[PDB]
Amino acid sequence: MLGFLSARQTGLEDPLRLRRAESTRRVLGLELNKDRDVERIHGGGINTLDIEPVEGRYMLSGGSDGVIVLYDLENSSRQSYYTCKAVCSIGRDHPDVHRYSVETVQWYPHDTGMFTSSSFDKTLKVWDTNTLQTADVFNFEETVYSHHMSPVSTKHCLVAVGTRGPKVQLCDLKSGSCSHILQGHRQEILAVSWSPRYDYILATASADSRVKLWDVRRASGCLITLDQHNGKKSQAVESANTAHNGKVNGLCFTSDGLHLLTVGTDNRMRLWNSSNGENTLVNYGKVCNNSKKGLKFTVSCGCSSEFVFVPYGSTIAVYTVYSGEQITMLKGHYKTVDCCVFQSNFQELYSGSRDCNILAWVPSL
Amino acid sequence: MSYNYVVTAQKPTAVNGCVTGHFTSAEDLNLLIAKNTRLEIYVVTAEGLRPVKEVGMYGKIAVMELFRPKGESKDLLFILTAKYNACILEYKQSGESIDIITRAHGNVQDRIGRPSETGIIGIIDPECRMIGLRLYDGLFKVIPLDRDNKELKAFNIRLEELHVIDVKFLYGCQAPTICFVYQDPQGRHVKTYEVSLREKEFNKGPWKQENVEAEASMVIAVPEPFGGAIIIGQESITYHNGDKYLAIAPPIIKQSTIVCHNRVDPNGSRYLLGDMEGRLFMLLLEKEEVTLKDLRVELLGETSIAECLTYLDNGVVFVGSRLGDSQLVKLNVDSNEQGSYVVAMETFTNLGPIVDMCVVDLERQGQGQLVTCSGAFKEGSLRIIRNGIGIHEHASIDLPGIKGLWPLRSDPNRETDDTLVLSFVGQTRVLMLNGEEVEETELMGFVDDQQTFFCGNVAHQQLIQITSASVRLVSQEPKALVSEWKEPQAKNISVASCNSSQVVVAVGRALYYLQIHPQELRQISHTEMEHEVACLDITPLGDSNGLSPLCAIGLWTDISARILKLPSFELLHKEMLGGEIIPRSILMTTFESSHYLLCALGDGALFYFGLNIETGLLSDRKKVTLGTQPTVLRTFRSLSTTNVFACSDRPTVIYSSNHKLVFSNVNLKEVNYMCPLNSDGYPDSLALANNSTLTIGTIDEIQKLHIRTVPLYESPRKICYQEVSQCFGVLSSRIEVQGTTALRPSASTQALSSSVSSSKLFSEEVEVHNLLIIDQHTFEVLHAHQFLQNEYALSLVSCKLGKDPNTYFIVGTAMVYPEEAEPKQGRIVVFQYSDGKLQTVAEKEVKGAVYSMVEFNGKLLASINSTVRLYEWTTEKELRTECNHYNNIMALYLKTKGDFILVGDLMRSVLLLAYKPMEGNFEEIARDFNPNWMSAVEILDDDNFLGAENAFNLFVCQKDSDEERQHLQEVGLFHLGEFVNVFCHGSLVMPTQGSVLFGTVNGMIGLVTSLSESWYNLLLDMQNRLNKVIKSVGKIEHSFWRSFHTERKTEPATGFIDGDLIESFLDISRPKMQEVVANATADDLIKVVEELTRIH
Amino acid sequence: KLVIKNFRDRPRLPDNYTQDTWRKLHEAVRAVQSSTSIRYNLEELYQAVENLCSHKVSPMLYKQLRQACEDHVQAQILPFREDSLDSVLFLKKINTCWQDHCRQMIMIRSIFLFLDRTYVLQNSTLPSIWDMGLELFRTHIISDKMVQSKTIDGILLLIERERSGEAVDRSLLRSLLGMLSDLQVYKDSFELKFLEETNCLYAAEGQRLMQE
Repeated sequence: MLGFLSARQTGLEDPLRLRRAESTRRVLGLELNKDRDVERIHGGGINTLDIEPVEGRYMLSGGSDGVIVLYDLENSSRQSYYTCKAVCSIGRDHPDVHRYSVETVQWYPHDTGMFTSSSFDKTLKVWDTNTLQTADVFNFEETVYSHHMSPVSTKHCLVAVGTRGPKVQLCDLKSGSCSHILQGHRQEILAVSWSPRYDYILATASADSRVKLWDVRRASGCLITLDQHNGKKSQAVESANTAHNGKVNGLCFTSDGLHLLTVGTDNRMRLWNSSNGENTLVNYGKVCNNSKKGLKFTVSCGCSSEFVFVPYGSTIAVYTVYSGEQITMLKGHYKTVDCCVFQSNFQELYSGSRDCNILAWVPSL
Repeated sequence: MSYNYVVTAQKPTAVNGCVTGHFTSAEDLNLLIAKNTRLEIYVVTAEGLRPVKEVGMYGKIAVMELFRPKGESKDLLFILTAKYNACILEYKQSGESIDIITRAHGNVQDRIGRPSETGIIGIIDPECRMIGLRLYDGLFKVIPLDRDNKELKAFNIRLEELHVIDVKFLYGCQAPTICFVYQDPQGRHVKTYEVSLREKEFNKGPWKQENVEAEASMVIAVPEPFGGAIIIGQESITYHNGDKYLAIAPPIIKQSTIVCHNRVDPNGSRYLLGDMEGRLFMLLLEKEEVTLKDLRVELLGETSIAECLTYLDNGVVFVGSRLGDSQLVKLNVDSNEQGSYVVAMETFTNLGPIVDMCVVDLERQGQGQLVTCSGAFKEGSLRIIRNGIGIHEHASIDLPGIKGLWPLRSDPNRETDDTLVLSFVGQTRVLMLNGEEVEETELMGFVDDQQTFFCGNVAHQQLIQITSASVRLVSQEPKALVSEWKEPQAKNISVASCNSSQVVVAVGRALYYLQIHPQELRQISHTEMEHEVACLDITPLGDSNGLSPLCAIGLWTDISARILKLPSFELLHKEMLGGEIIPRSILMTTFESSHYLLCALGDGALFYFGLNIETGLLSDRKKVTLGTQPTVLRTFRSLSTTNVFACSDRPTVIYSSNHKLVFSNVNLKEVNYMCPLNSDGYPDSLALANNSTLTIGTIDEIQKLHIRTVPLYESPRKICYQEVSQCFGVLSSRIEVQGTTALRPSASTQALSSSVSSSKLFSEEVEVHNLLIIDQHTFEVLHAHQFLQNEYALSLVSCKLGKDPNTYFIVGTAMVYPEEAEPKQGRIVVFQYSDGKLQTVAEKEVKGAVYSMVEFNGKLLASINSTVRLYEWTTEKELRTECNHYNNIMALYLKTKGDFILVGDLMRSVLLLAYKPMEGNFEEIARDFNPNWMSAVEILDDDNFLGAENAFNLFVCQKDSDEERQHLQEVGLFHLGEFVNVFCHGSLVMPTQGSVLFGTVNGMIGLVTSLSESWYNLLLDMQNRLNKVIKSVGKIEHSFWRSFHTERKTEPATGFIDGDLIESFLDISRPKMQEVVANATADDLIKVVEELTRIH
Repeated sequence: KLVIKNFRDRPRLPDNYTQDTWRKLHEAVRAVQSSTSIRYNLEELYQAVENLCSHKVSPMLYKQLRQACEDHVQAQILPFREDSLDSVLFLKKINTCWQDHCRQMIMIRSIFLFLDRTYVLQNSTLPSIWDMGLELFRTHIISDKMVQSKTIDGILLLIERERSGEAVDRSLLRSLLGMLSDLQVYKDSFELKFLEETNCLYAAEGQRLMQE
């Protein structure tokens, strides 16, 4: 690596080159760390994690027992080994704790002061990071598998909420109105996601093997309805254009926002184009999943070749997004993995499982 | 909140882009050069270049291309700042005034997107309908131009190819056609599309994609007669047009990849190509009536390492170089007997990538003198930067024993000085200036056989001579005596100071004030001063017709400067200088209508008091030390202003810039005497004299950095000054190809003595590192010590460790092999230099690469890959570990102050590691938990740790004030705009506490200093007002330009003052100064900014 | 660097200038040492030193200066070699013999300022005309064992008087302890004895006063 240092020193290669090459090297050498720990606080499994977007310091986690821990990943100690102490926690003793499993906790974008969560108690609560008090609560008529806030929108603050009804809900964290709904799906909505690039493009995955991108400004259906064979087996859109063969329960736009990775219960990933819904035929091999709710997964940022970290049974699988190769298989858990989140700042990966653990993977050397 | 001041001593000199075209006007031929932020416009006259403007863009100029829309009389200019500010500059000259008016400006940054691997590529349609930018991978940002965009409302066109190597617009297509080379897992594939504005989306290309070489890395859109695009590569140059395909694999270009191209002919019959090695090819296209017959590549010769070259005319090719000197070469039609058609005409000095530099007080003065290791593989060299005012020596003469110089208008009719009067011990010689020819004459009336204290033209067409015996008045025609005032009691004259109409001579204790009258020396008055007179002057001041009413004197016993009114010799004022050293030369002079009495003590110390001409009241007693030997203050005129030249062992010029005197070194070993010699053959010269020679040469204008150059022809990496041995230690790193042989004679191969490191610890092209020992007078490599095979010397520090007195060169190396990614085996060699020999005193094999090292209170503090272990120098003379520290990602940079250690991690960005001596173990006082990729880090004060990250930014960590005290706080943030390679405490000048020079990769040498909070608030208000007043080149808001920017973070600049913006306050006319100071008076703030300008 | 040579070089600068000129200063140095008013005048002497520095005779001129001071300081030891004096009066004798050497050796510096700073300053081996004076005084007067003995025993004996409540010449002590410090023999010769004697007295006083 001294070659990269000298090249950067004499201005040959842009500093970008060393930065990205070193980030890729670190992610390729990713391994579990016994030189770091995250305190065990959840009675049941961990369903979700979301490192804060700005400064990458705090870290929420939605336990399956309704407790929302709020970790602190900065090594405030002096020793090489440390444990990420849990700063706060919405314990069961809290008056407004979630009665059932918390399956999505997300920071309010552009404002770390607040964060949101939602649970099978058919509620979505807007939590205040400082005083830990519900700022706003929206009660739905049915459960809430997954919700997501636009990480790019400075204009609106709508919140797609995929209930187990066929209708996507849009909740407004400004003056409350959950009236706006997006009709067109046929079964439960297991995973939604806003477009990181465009303000108003929402991609919603369902359990009927359909992935649709909605222009929420448009109030006459969806822009696109993803189709496996790119229209080869052309059929009108009444029972066709199925992005999978079984339930599709996970979405993750690539970091640039140009491609919409989807993973479904048919045991395949597919890197769909995000502008016209044309499958790009990246193989990815066979990816194992059997979960019956929102499967979380994330994609690396600031690396030469974009990696995707998909929960694969009880192991994290690391694929290269644009080539489909399998980099490795991080292997440290005791039950199925429910959510892995990438710490972009230092190329660290935190993967909550169903065994109440949150294993923090870090690079070697 | 910390407070700091960042100013640019040396403007950047790396040329990252240069274009040619008619920018100033239709018939012109400009050569724009895009130095990092400077935009140096030029005009290609028949010889050389005629610079016409130099505007500092508020941006890193990443793309520069000239385009001529339909209806424009002269080419516009498009500039894309690396922060993605796009502006269509237009030149517009209005008489003297030159203004780069901005036709249209806008920001073309997408909020989210991977910055492209190859970097920003910005291209323009040859018919000038759109400007194609490829900023982020996957997207292809197109800017329309057919509509009149006053904001450059670009629109993204999606690209289905995610890794585009290079993209160019094709020539002669009815629709704007791009022709790019992208990489997909099957290889690389040229491809084409038809951009279409109305559709805002590509279409099918005019000629479908094709396969290209595995390393096809460039595109050349050939002009209309041929069409198509050439595609250069590692080993092939494939020409494509869709149906034609002419591909060749010349053997010469296999040696080194081609990186820069340019079109010689407007029909593209011939093309230039330069490669990394520095060669300069010439691609020739043969035409058939048209089509293309065959391609040929010819090696024109060699030039600097060409980053971007252009063809101007008549073979004048400007080889703009980032690494070496931006050359300017002539393409001879025939060989130069070396097979090289290229002969370097000119050269532009370029402080290339400053890998590292050291401030040294060389020549033992009080003047800092940088020594940078600029350059790269072939252009590696040492640059020695030093302030000063150079001397263009026109004529040097051998004349030992000179003891005084004066100019004489030996002919009353002539205006210029035609005669120079030397004066030697106990005699005098007259020198006649008849053109450049100079012969000694005899001036009748001047006694040759006595020393002279003064002789010059005076009133009434007469000379004068004041020997050690008698003041003499000579009729200028026919050059015979008319009056000889002598001491009444026949004693030798001890002092004398004359002017146009007054002569005062101090014989011992007693004065005698003569007034010159036509053919009559009338002794008006006299007096008996108390103590023996030392020095005196009666220089006229104000507007008196050569009648000075004051006569400053300095006395021997009671060391004191006085001012005696004339002709009564009334003691208007007395001033005790103090000390045990007598005054030696006392001068009365004017500086921008501010009077001064510069009195110089005999020890070299100099005083200057603010003199009140009417009342003679010395105020503002200031002292400046300029040398050691006794000084001699002689006035001289330069460009309609009068300066003062302080002849000593350190010849120093004194001139007043903005009512503040400036004391500037003169680049000369010694100057005993001087005289302003305005001769016919040497108009407006200085006849500088020294012990052995007499020199003539015009002196320069106000100060500026003077850059020597010591070529090494091999890339240096580090530098250290070992004072005791009087030599620099430089870590060159040359390239070898095969055994192994050198590709060119480098300094390491041309050393007086050498030695190969025979080490038993461990048992294409490679780098064979060395440790050169450079003599610090001749700059001749005394000893070149070669390191082991496959060993990289990363660190070098000169120190004495432990208790022994010897001073050691210590190099931390790191073995490198291609198979591994991070090094594993390194060693810390301890060299000693003595008697022209370099012995290995110790050796300490380690378990990783030794990145950076710093002597720590006599204990060596290495940094093995991810650990910072503090070695100890045992009395047995082998380094012995004391304590380690492992909590790092990779410790690359170390800096120390007292016992604190600042560790610049690769990405965790700081660690204020403190050494507890009572316990013997490191203790992390604090850390900053931001992911700031570092480049170099330095310590200012106890709680100010400057750092420079790799996104072209600066930040200042301040130790705050429980566990949160372990967080270092970032208080200062400032987007410098350069990649800082090195910091080093010091300055280049003999208000701002602290001074930290820092190099860059572009050659900029900034200078960071701390400020008091009061001046910080004042200057911040000034900066905001100036932003509101000054109009920038691209209408780029300064607050945006300096906003601390990274791909993941963007914050406004704070705790930093843009030094250049403040200094621009000097160069703005008075009405706009009054605007800037609408709410303190303008002169006060001019004074403040002058006090700031003094630092660099 | 267009060198030019189109000259006629007739003259010769010095007649017998160095030998005669030094004898001018030699009287001036002799006159200054004996406090006799200088018949010649300093500017002529200073400018005379200037010219002799042009002829590169600075080394020999530096040496011949040494013989002047060397041969005067030695002339001052002999009055102190007579032991018809008590301790207190002796200290004023030697102290004046030091104050005069400072007043004189400043004067010899002023005349020879050019030689001191042009030639001697660069020649780091040689000491300045000032430190030259201290070296002469130290080795040829103060390094005298009998003078050093009866001197340090002088200063010590006054401090013991001062400790016992007497009033002593503080100014005289300040000059001598200034004199020793400038000559650098303060630490080796006087500090050890003073600390040694002081240890004794307060040690004796301590045990003496405890029971009282």
